[PDB]
Amino acid sequence: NYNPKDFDWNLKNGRVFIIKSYSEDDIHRSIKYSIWCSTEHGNKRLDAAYRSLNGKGPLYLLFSVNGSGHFCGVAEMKSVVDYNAKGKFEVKWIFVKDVPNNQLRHIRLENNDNKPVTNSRDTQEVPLEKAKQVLKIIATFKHTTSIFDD
Amino acid sequence: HPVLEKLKAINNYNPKDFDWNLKNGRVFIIKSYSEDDIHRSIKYSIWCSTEHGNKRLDAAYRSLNGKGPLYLLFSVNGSGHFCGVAEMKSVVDYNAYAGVWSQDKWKGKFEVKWIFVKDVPNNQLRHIRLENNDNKPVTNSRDTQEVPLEKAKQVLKIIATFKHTTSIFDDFAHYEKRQE
RNA sequence: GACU
Repeated sequence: NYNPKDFDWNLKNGRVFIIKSYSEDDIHRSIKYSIWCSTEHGNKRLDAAYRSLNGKGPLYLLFSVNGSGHFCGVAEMKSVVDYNAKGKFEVKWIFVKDVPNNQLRHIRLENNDNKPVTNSRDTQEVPLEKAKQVLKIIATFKHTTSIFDD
Repeated sequence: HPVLEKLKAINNYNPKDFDWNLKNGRVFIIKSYSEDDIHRSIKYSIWCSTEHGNKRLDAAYRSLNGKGPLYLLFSVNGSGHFCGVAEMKSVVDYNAYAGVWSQDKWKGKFEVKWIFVKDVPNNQLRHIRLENNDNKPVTNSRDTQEVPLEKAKQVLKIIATFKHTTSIFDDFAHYEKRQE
């Protein structure tokens, strides 16, 4: 299933990034087929990050549709980028749940002009200690809506 | 990326030969809460600090004249590493607005030449603790905090040698479009 | 609101 209760994020030596999706379609498509597509530049940031980690740590992605006013899940990146068509990479969705920004607005990114983690753009990175705070709020939160509702 | 390949050519980044000069030079931590600003500074070879930091960097530079290099050790707040070393190359123009940084508030400008561009994790330098702070580790520094000669040698050495695995260039294309 |  999704939304595990016992989830050890294993963040110690990972990195964590914000994904800003252009459409709820892409979220529906990503979940069904365990891939994601970013812009040319953001894919490429993600490729170097992932490859840099070389499996010493996870690379998590926090999804929010543009204008949705909530976060809509977390997935781990599972492959280098594939440029055989567009660039694609595999993702394993771990949490599908609607987390409203009101619950996360108070966390500011001291790497991005102290803007709230909810005021990020695509592939904005979340510092390790703010990511622990974010992911824990996402993990334990009791959602009433979900992208599945659509 | 063609832009980065101009930069890379004119600038021998991460040189393996660095005679750090020093032994008459003076060294400061630079902190940024915008990595966009670190990408902007590498491109445009300029930096700007707070009004207080501008005055501190200006004063050290001017008391050196050219008898000693002023090196700047950059690191983004919350990033868990330093991201590169640059030399201060001019006095401070306190008037300029530049309009390059990710925030308008930054008044002023001075030239830098970026030398090393590499991510050095904090735990490679946590042991060097600055007596001129309150014996906090150099990783716990604020912006324009001076590093004494003898501890800057230790810090500069580890940055020169460290086999880095990431760099801000890994994100060149990402930060470049964030200028639009 | 250019500390960790």
